Amino acid sequence: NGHTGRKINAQVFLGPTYYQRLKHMVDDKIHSRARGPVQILVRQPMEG
DNA sequence: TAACCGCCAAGGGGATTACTCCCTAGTCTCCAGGCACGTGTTTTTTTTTTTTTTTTTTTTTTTTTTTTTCCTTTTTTTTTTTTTTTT
Repeated sequence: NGHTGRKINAQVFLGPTYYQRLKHMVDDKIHSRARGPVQILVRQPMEG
């Protein structure tokens, strides 16, 4: 255990694998909006 | 070789005369099928509404989110200014 130091009762499977990162970061996907631009036709919020 | 003619012989039935009889010509008189007139009830034609399939039209196709790229005219005709040549 990390917090207490006790042995884990169930033995665990460990070893090196090969992992790949993906381009879907949260910095490129977070979005928030309170009030902003409106359309010139329907006065609705933007896209994207 | 038997048609035809001449001669002879025989017989069969149509013509003739008379008697009869019976069936039809003629004339009333009653009445009934034959026929003139009217029309029908099936037959064909025409509408009428439906039926049944084919064809055409129209509308539809789960939602949300994030990046680029290209384009957002173009040739073709008409006009208008400019430049060069000539008298």
